[PDB]
Amino acid sequence: MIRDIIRMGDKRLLRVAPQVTNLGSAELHALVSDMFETMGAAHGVGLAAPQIAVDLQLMVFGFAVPLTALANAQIEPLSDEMENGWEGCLSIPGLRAVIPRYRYIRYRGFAPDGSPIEREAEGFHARVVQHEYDHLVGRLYPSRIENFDTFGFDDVL
Ligand SMILES: O=C(NO)N[C@@H](Cc1ccccc1)C(=O)O
Repeated sequence: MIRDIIRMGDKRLLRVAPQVTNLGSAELHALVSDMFETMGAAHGVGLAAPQIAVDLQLMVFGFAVPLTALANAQIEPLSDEMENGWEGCLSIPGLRAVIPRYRYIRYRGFAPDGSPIEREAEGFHARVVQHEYDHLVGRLYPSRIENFDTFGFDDVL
């Protein structure tokens, strides 16, 4: 079931999401399935649950980046090195900006079946995760733009 992605301006993208407590359940497996499908129909590499108006610590992502579904995520930077790179947002369609993120992270959480997940990530993999994590804490990419020359429409830049 493809879901409606909500757009910037909606208060539901501004909340801080509660934890998932139904790992292994059929309801959650259904929601994850929906999320991968919705992510695919919109052509994303990442999608957080608040983007489809579900208030939960849950994200999907993957392109190389492993196709992953991740609940109750925590992220730890592994150095102070930041890197710049392009981002967009299915909730801000048409736009893109350059955004500084940590080059090296570790993330931890659970697969939908209850299995623990813990990985080190770098570059693009690491960026997609930082970006979706931001959704879980009510934060969007414009608030991290440093150089506003880079903010523009995809077809123009
Ligand atoms: O809406 C989302 N993520 O929340 N979508 C982004 C994910 C992303 C993150 C960082 C760099 C590029 C892309 C997208 O256009 O696929």
